[PDB]
Amino acid sequence: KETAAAKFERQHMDSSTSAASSSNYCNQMMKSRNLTKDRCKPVNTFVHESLADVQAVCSQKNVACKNGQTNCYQSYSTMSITDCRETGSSKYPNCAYKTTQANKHIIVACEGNPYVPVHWDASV
Repeated sequence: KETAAAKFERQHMDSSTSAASSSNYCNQMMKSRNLTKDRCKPVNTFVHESLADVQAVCSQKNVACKNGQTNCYQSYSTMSITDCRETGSSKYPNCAYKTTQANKHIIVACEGNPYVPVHWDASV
């Protein structure tokens, strides 16, 4: 089984690009990160910053998680991100996503030792 930290990395990290430069970015990334294997993940956000920068968020601003937990942290600075969301023309196995690039503060839940991101809460 995948560790929580490893799953977060696979689902949300894309430091190889500064930003989504194409409307097909999500279709490509959702497939390659294996998020459309047995069903199309409805929603998923990728962050375009170094892994170190994202991990560093765990020692930044502590804010409440949407679920009420208190182990969430909000990035001090905005980060380049790309939100991927299924379009009305999406139907497994032919998943289809809308690609929305933006620069926003990230909010993640952190846990463990080392204390790292294990869940994507939201972006602002």
